Amino acid sequence: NEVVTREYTIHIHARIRGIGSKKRAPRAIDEIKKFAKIQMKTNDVRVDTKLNKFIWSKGIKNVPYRVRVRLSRRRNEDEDSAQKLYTLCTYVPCTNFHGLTNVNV
RNA sequence: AGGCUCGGCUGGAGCUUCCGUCAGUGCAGAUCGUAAUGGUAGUAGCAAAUAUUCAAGUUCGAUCCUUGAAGACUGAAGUGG
Repeated sequence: NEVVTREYTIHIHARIRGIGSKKRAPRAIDEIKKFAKIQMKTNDVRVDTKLNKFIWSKGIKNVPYRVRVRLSRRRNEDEDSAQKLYTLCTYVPCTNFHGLTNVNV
């Protein structure tokens, strides 16, 4: 119940509406982290470098409108950490977003 | 009245009455000299030169140090040698 994996679609276009040109990709990263916090209920969120690469794939201002991510809540191997769980976000290549919904994995 | 005496506390080595006489002898000011300190005030402000992000390392501690990946800039009359 605590170690789980789900596939989500994030409407980055809606999330970063109105953000300045030189902050759109850095803001999209933060919005992905916020989405992971809200949906997976973990304060510790890590973004995979390939997801970062995709978000930055078209420069700093022309962020992709949608992204298909896989949020995986897992146990924090470090027993010294304040919290026992953390969520890792990974990039799921996707070309057609029509009809896709939140999916358990 | 100028000022003075005593009490209490601090301090640790000098001070004092009266008689003459002497003076570098009394401060609120001089945009006074010098030293220190306020309100202003946690205020004005820290806005030129396009721009940073992700993961990790080290550390008590990382936006800023180091490694890798990405994205940009100088653009050879350069932000190079």
